[PDB]
Amino acid sequence: PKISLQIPIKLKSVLVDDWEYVTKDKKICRLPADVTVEMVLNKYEHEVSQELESPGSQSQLSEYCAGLKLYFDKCLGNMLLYRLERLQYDELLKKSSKDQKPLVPIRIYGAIHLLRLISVLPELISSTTMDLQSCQLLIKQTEDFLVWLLMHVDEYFNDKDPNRSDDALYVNTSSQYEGVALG
Amino acid sequence: ENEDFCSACNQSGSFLCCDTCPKSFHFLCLDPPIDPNNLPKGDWHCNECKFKIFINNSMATLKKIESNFIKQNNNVKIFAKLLFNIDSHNPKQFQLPNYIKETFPAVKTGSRGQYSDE
Amino acid sequence: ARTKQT
Ligand SMILES: [Zn+2]
Ligand SMILES: [Zn+2]
Repeated sequence: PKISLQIPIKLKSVLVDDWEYVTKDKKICRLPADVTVEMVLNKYEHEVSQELESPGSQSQLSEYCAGLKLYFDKCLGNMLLYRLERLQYDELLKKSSKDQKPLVPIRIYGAIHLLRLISVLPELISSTTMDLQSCQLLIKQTEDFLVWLLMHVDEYFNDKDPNRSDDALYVNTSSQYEGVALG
Repeated sequence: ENEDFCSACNQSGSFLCCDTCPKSFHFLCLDPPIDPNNLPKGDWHCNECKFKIFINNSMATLKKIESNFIKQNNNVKIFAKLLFNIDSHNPKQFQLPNYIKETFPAVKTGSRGQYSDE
Repeated sequence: ARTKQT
């Protein structure tokens, strides 16, 4: 059975914009992000847990957010970057090594990379032996998160263009960076 | 013989080659990225091969290995199988799935995966 | 380790 995930069209459009910025315009994200994955999911859990009555609902929400954070930390360098961004990633790792502390992706990357991970959850779930009930619950929790994220598109996905602001979500790459990263 | 393209991004260029399988990878496409000024002196194996090398030299079976991990990760149970699978798969370039791309008929995918709007 | 160009 194909795993289907409902992503609101405005958030699909954010992901397509991202694809255009990195692979056509040769932009990458400004890192560390002003708003990190950890910050997004802390705000999400704090807000929606207040509107929750069942102790089992609260438990499931907390487990989902904790697992998503850990999974993002394991996925980021394995599968969530376009080729251009791998040079930036290598530099972050080298910096972390110098600092003698492991790189923690949820404290560096931001909402757009979380949204990337969400978009590829269907294929990742289908490559496991998760039973159908857990597949259903994981998809449902993800869709509930996306409903909340859509309501916050201004908070997390505005002011993206580095050709309009020196504070934007993305930065331009130099031709030297691009040459190193893309051969 | 090793392959002519990067397994992670499917493009040409300079690669590190796996010593137990045909795959080749750009230095920067690896996880972690390998520095070409500090290349490994001995053999090198991709993440997928490394995992199988791990499993084989294990006293327990891959089913049991997986079982203990899930027990160990009960606090994040719904993600435990997803988390366990990571280390058995080589790194790859991110690509948007077709169910996202197809929502935007004016957008095309170029020959290296790039966004194109003609 | 072995390298390759192509
Ligand atoms: Zn590559
Ligand atoms: Zn291999």
